[PDB]
Order: sequence, then structure tokens, then C-alpha cells
Amino acid sequence: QQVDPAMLAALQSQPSGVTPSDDWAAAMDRILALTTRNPEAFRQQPQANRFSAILEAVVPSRTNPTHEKVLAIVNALTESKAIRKDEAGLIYNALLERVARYNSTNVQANLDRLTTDVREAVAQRERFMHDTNLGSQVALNAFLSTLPANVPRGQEDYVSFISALRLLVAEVPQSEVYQSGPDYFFQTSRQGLQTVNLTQAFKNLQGMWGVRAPVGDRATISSLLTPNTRLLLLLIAPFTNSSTISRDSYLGHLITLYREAIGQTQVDEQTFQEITSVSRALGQQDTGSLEATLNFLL
Amino acid sequence: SKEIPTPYMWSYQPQMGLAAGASQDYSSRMNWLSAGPHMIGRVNGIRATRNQILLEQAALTSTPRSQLNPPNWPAVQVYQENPAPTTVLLPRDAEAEVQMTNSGAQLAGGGRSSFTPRQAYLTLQSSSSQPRSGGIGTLQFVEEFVPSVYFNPFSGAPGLYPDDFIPNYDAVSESVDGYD
Amino acid sequence: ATPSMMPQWSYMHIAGQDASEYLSPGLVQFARATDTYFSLGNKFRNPTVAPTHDVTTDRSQRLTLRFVPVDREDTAYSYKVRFTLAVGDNRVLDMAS
Repeated sequence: QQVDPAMLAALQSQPSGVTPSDDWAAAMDRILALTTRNPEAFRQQPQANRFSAILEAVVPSRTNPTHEKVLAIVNALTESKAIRKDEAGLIYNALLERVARYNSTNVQANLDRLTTDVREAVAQRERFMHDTNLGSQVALNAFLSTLPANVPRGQEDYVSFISALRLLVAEVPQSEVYQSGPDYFFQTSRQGLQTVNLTQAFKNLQGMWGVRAPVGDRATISSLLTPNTRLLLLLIAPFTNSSTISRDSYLGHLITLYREAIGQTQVDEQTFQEITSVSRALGQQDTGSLEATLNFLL
Repeated sequence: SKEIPTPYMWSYQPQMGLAAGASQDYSSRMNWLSAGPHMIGRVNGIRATRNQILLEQAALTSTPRSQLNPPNWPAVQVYQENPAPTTVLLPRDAEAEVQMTNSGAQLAGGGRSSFTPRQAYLTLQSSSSQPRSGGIGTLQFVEEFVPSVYFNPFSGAPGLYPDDFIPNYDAVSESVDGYD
Repeated sequence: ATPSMMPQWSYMHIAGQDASEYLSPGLVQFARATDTYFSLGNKFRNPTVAPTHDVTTDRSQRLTLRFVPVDREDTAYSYKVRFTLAVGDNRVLDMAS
């Protein structure tokens, strides 16, 4: 939920009340009675909690940030799942033994360099959540360095389909591709369904890019296509404008018609939101509020 | 096998209202083992329709969310109950009725009354003070959680699988809270 | 209903069409003209469905319910009771039951 780990290190090892040992500029801010909200609040403390603050502010203490700088590292390693969460009580029990064994002027200044690049040079972790080359760009640029670029029929639409497929894994942060076994896959979401067999799809689409099929043929592709190729073309449909594969290829009978099939449900869901909200507006059997509703929409 | 899968059907939790972890559909399968080529290409042409009906039903009906089987539903994505404000008919407005008894007349029985001409009646809100969260009903589980057709099944990294298909898995602990 | 399973039903004739419809009507004209002779009509699977709406009341109704007398007259020869049979706006009777 947080952005930075060192703020949680500054939340688990700093005093919540204002002390002059660490925040002098706020502890002296209220001794001299110069504060906007509640100014006159330090005279009326007795000699117990005046001298226990007014001595320690005009000459500060000299504490040791060794126990605090390591929590800005041990947290920064468990935020990125390098360590198990069940385990950080051991490594801080081992790093604090480490940097007190080999302590110097250098290591106290070398940890302090390392609690800055886990703050402002950990912006790469903010970066490839957006560009998602975790598993979407550099894991697919091996796939595009695997397919043959010499297709006999349809030389131009072959390199515009994968030009529209690299855009698919780029405009979606959740989708990713990977190497499992001798073939590459592609899931549209983490914790997600609809895994396409990406090797067994472009091998099915090879020798298929030029057909120029007529518009009176529907039930032939049970022995020609494969339903995951029929689902990969479903996942390429919203990111494919009308200028990719124009009109008369058999993919124009597929990719354009898949956008119309998505174009049905992206307005009939708004119809389905109306019907399920008027069954309780007039009084309708909720068991029979979905049987006849779906049959009108399928 | 991998291409036309028999779909993972869920199971309903009546207590918590969450999804009880899905299972392979094992109670609607045809016994096509005693069939030659002209029907085992027809049976596979049937399952390839219910794996396409269930994908054109999952878009029309289910709420688009990331975590399928979430442990704590939000307030707005759960069906509430907002009936009409309950119009309450007050019988006898006592602003001039306590003056009648102090005049000396004891009352009994019970416009609405003859001694006073006016009759006010109030309305008040009949919904809850806060909307409901944490658990969907039965009819919401009729609506959402259509049987998830899982193509190219279990074909990725650990954690990239649907881990909620295990009917023991806490969705926010990465772990079965088992016997402890 | 439930089109999650409907093409899986109608191929095996669970719901869908009776033997008048799905058979090619050359065979329907064949079998109906020959019933004294050879009598097809067995082994062709006429299915039936239930009316999926208009039977079920999702509100917690009650199939059967006893009533209680609101009086009695213990005459030495007679015995008279009166009842208060009443319904919740949506429960018709036949009164022979």
C-alpha cells in the first residue's frame, strides 16, 4: 500500500512523541512558545517534563542510527519479495550483527548510500510495472526472434499482426508471456484464464495468411483452425483497427467479425444491467429473472 | 484435452457466501468411448459450444474484476435492499389531545378522532444505515461465477495459476489455514 | 432453461425437440403411416420438460398448514367450532383438499 520502505523504517523506529534527540527543530519549536496550534503549552508542564526536555534540546544527545538504517534495507528487500516475510526477524538479527562486526566510518556511510537508491533508484520497479517488460516485452522479443519472417502468401499482414500483438502485451500491465517447456504461452491476466498456446497458434496460422475466402463458408475450420487460435484472435480483436487486415482475407472474416461479437456484448451488458434492476422495481421472481433474460441475449 | 476442456464449475458457500473453490465438471460427461469417428468429432463439436456459450455468458453477466473468488466484496458490487420509505400513519396527534384530558374528559376506545380535526403522519427511511459488504448471496452466485472455462490448463509459473481453484485456499494468505 | 448445458442436452434429446420435429419428415411420414405393421414410435426418445417458470415461489410459502378453532360449544349432543381460514394475498385454494 505504501510507496517507500524507509518511511516504514521511520515509522517502526522513531518516537511518535516529539523528542529533541532526533527532531530538534520541532522540540525547540514548542519550548520557546512559538506554535500556531496550542502555543501556551510548555510553561504549564511542571519541573518533571520541562528539564527532561529543555536540557536535552539546547544540547542534543548523540544516538546511533545503526539499528534504524538497516530497517530501511531489510524492509526494502522484503517489499520486493527477496526474503520471505517469515524470515526478516532473522536477517535483521544477522545484518545488525554484520554491520557491528565490521563497522567503520565507511560502512555507516555505505548503508546510507544504499538507503537512497532503494528510494529514488527503485523507480525502475515503478517503471516496469507500467512498461511490463518483466515478462511481456523482452520475453516476447525472443518469440519474434523465433518465428520465420518468410511467409509465402501475405507477406505484409504477417508483420502487422505481430505489430499489433506487441502492442497487446504493452498496453496491458497484467498480461505476460513466458518460457515453460519447449513452447511459449500468453495469459491475459495473472490469476487468469485464457492461456493461449502461442507456439501452436502461429504454427496453425502459418500457411494461412493468404486465402481470399468467400463469405459462404463457416463450418470448415474445425479441421483448419484450432479454438485457441480462435481465442488468440479474440484477444487481438480490441487492439486491431480496420486497417490491419483490410476486408477480404479469411482473417477479415474472423478478426472483423470477432470485434462485432465483442461489439454485441459491450452494449448488451448495459441492457443486462437494466433487466436485472427492474425485476426488483416491479416485483419479479429472482429465479425466473435470469432464465428468460439470457435467452433473449444469446 | 488442452483445447476443449471440460469447464471448472464452482461450488457455493452458504455460510460465508464466497466461492468454495471450483472443481472439474465430472457429472455431465458423455461416454463417447464407445463411438467411432463420425460421433467423436460431433461430441467434441458440442463441448466446443458450451465452452463458447460460457465465454459469451461470462462477458454479459459477471462483474469484471481481477481477483476471481475475492474474500471481501465491496459495498457497491453487492445487491442491496432499498424498499420504499415506511409511511407511518400516526393515529392521534397529542399536541391538542393532552389538553382534552386536562379539561377533565377521560378517553377510551380506539376524521380519525372527533375532538381534534388534524391528523399528521410521518415517513422514515426503511433501508439500513450502512450498505452491506463481505459476502454475496445465493442469487448473486447464480448471476456471477459462471463455470470458468480454463484453456491450456495449468500451463505457467507458480502463482500465475488460478490458486483459488483449490477448494482450501485463502485468497489473502497464499496458504491453507489448515488444522491450525 | 440454463443455456450453459443446452446444446449438450439437445443432442441427446434431454430437452429441445420431440420426435415430430428433429427427425427428417420423410421418416415421420414413414413411421406414422405404418403402425399396425411395424410400429416405430418406440426407440425415438420423446422428451418432456417442466415449466421452469410459474411453479416456484421464492418467498417462503407453506405447502400445508393446520388451523386452530377460535371457539367451542360442548353441548351434550352437538359440538360447534368456527375457524379463521385466511391467506396471504397470493394463495388460492381448491377447498376440496
